[PDB]
Amino acid sequence: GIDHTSKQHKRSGHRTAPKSDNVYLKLLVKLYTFLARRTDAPFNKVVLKALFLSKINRPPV
Amino acid sequence: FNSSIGRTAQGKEFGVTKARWPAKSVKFVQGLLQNAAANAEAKGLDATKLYVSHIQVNQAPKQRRRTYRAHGRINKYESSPSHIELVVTEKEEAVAKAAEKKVVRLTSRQRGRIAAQKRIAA
Amino acid sequence: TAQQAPKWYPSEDVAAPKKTRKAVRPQKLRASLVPGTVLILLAGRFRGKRVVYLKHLEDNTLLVTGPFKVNGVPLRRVNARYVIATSTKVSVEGVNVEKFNVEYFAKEKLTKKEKKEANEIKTERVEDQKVVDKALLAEIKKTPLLKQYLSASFSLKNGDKPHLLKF
Amino acid sequence: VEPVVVIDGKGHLVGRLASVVAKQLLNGQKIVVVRAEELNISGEFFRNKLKYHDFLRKATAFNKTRGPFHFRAPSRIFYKALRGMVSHKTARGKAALERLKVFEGIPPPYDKKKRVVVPQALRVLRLKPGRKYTTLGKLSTSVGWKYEDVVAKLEAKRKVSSAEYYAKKRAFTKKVASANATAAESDVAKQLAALGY
Amino acid sequence: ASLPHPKIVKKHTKKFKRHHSDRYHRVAENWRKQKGIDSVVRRRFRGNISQPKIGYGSNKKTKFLSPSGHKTFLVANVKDLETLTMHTKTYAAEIAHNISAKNRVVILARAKALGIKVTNPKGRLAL
Amino acid sequence: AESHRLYVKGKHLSYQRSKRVNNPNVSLIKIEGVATPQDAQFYLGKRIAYVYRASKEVRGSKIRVMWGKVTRTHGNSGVVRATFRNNLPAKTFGASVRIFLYPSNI
RNA sequence: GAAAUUGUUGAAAGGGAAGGGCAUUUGAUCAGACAUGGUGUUUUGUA
RNA sequence: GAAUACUGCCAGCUGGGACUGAGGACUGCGACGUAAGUCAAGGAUGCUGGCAUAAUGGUUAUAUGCCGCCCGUCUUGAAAC
RNA sequence: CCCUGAAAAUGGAUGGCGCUCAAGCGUGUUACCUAUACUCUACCGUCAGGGUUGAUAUGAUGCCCUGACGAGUAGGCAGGCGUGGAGGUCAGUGACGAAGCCUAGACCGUAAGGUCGGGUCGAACGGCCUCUAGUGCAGAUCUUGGUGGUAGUAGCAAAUA
RNA sequence: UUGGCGGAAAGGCCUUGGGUGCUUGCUGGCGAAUUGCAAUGUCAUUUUGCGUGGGGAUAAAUCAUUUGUAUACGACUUAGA
Ligand SMILES: [Mg+2]
Ligand SMILES: [Mg+2]
Repeated sequence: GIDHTSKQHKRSGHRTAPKSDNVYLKLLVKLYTFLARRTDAPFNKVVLKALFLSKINRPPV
Repeated sequence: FNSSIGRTAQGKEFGVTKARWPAKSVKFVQGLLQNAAANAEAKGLDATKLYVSHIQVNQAPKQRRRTYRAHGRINKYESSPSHIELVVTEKEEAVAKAAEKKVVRLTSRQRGRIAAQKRIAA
Repeated sequence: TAQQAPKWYPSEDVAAPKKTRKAVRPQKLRASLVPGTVLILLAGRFRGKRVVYLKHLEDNTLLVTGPFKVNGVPLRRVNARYVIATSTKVSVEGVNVEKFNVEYFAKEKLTKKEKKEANEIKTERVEDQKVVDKALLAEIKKTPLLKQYLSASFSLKNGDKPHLLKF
Repeated sequence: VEPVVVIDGKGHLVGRLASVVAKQLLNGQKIVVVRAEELNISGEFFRNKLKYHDFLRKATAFNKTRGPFHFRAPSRIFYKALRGMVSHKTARGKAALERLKVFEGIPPPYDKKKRVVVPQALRVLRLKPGRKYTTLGKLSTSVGWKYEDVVAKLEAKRKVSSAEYYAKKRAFTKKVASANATAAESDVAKQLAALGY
Repeated sequence: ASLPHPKIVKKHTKKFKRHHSDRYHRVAENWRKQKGIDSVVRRRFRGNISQPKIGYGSNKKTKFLSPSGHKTFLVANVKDLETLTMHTKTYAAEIAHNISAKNRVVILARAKALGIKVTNPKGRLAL
Repeated sequence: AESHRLYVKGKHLSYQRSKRVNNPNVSLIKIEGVATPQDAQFYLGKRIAYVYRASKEVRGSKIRVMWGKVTRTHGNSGVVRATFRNNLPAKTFGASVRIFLYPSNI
């Protein structure tokens, strides 16, 4: 037995791999997950996380 | 099917205590036995080596009447009829012999032991 | 179709194993086995018989002989884990055992077709036995009762505790 | 080590002997216990008579025939004490208990055999000198055993025959010891003495 | 003739049967979980039946493999059989139960020509 | 001679158990002659055979063998623990069994 | 032409229930692997 | 003037026994070696025998050892008289 | 410490047998037994952190590396199994035998389940991607229908024969 | 084979005489292999059947009838060449 100080097996709670079934959006997140993995620039990670977002978390600009 | 029937001395032949004389059943069974013996002589059997090889009784569909019980109730009064079949055969001789070949598997140590015994004795 | 397909088939190419690191150093025998020791055969066809040990072979086996004149045990090889090294010692200097090796004992393996339904010896083997045993028995004749000891069999009597017995 | 072990029950303590013997049967040794009338129980005779009367009170109320059976013979008292220590309601317990037979006296199958003792159940080795003890034959004939005197008469006859045996055995062994002493101090005797025999 | 594999181990080769399927005839022995509040099987008392759980899962290198070492693939005709032409050492064909005998002889002939193993080469055969 | 025994007799006592749960994978063996773990340490690693008979002849014999080995000592009185390829059938509690002297190290 | 329930035959067990879990004995019953490419032709239908 | 006990340390030596062999071209850290190379250094190989079949094994019935109270429900609490 | 004080109703319980320099009480020292606990290893799943669009061949929700974790009623969520019907596809199966049913015969899945062999049978049915619902039973003194033990039992005895 | 003894569950113990075999008390001669480096490597006693060939002996019980010292029925007690 372990005296657990946290909740075991919990999800991170941050959405990855967006819930949409748009194939062009999936191509875009494939391109930007390559760029975020290997270009070591923070911009690519920021736009990769922004690509996952839902509609109310993407307000019009 | 013998619970709470009377006890009698004539069950000593079969080592039981509970025995009866079901006359209607004996009439039906011996009518079927007579018919089977007639079928056997029609088929051309020996009529002296015959023993009853097979017999079975199972249940026919019930026949229902009504029974009148106290405080105006109805119950069933059902007959349980029978299907009976039987087969008489000639008593034949001994059945068969000459069983399977029973091929043997022996290790090299067993074969060497048998060869050693056959060498060491006559 | 009955079954549809697998979307991916596993590859049929078999991979090579990794490069092992298990070299073979020679067997380090136990200290009670020196050549010339009288052994007791624990298992086998000649179990309970006392033989003399001659040479440590290549495949970690011990070359032994009866001698064949004494108890009828021929020139043979046994496993070192299936003998008891007794304290009785004879000298086997004067015996040329370098002729025997692992290729000297070949079984000439049998095919699967040749099945023994119901049912011989090498002449080279029989005069090799006759050469070595006449050199052993000359060393046997020095101390008394060794021929009788090697002819007699070993067995456990009632009250024999092998953890207390010294061989 | 033995096929059958014959235990002389004289001077033994009932519980300690029963706990030895029950483990022997469960391990698979065949045991026959003779002279069950000479077992000993520690304590006063009046204490053990009161104990047996307390046991004798216990019976099934609505039918005494299906109650606990109070056996009166010393061998059956020993059998009760041993069946308490064997798990007798299983097949292993029944197979163990069929390796045991207990007798008053020494019957003719076993009067010509060798009797042993159990030194960790002997009264002279276990009890402090001064403590009082009972004899199982006396207690059993106090609570209802009918055959105490016929066993005594048979045991007297058997002891007379056994003394007649032992006189001849002693004479023969004195002859053999005399011949061994006169045939000692030869060369084979000195070689055996050097080798330890 | 199969691909080399590790030794196939089943963590629980016994079939999980529903509690009291031996007791009552109305209770089938397909597995159902006991949702009762006093159930000894649900409470996992000693001496009762064991329940299916994820720890009994087969090895991923060993899963879905027959004792011969192949995976069963159901086939209905020669075109379904021909999909296993380049994968003979990993898959073994099994003729479907509803194929007639005069088609079964054709599928067996083509599988013997292509070297494909058939796991039931004895169905509807006359002799 | 009249004796040909090249093994030590032993008795199959029981399984490894607690007060109310047994474990058939480990059997308990009483080797005769030994009464202490220091003498029982000689017998570790030795092969054990349980030899029994059957009515049906299988491969030339009506005698079947179950093989195992001594693994460790048990208790203070020379009982040993033994493991077999297939576990002993538990009706053999109190049955005789053979401890051979190989694998040898003397 | 299912099940409850029943008859016959066959097999098995049964000292105040029966049924179950782990393990093995015994009896009965049963699947799989056993060719492989191969130096080779000691060869026939000559490849 | 010593020894020994007790406690503690050794990157001292060495014997027996049990369980496990996961991974699958190479890459790393090391050691012995002047070097080639070798090795117990990022997970088992070498040699040999028997059998090649119901022998191992699976299933099923039985036997044995130990364990196992009737399910669902309300309830603080159900095997519940 | 032991004894007297010390009396309850079926027969009775340091768990039982039994135990008296204990197998009792006080105390001390060792050895030993074994939990689903601890240590190491393998496997399953979950979670987390990473690597890997290069060409060839597939699946980037893929493959691979590393570490930790796993109790659970009420309840929540996720991934799946099964049924009736609908769009598409396999130019699917089938009177040389579809569906159904029986089978202490075999195989796969942790499981819901799936597949095969044999028997019976006689006319339709299935895999995959999706759509839809009158979609999964052991219970409700559930509904309808059928059948047991009780049980060859209670009984078939008023009104003279 | 002669003579005893043994009734607790004796079923065994002792003894006389001759025959026959072995003798490792001592000294010799010949054989053994190949079961291949181990595989219980098979040697015990318990019951039954069927054959031989050698002795031994030629019954009762139950149903049915009857009795009434008995009796719900079974059972019991009687009788019957
Ligand atoms: Mg009426
Ligand atoms: Mg059921």
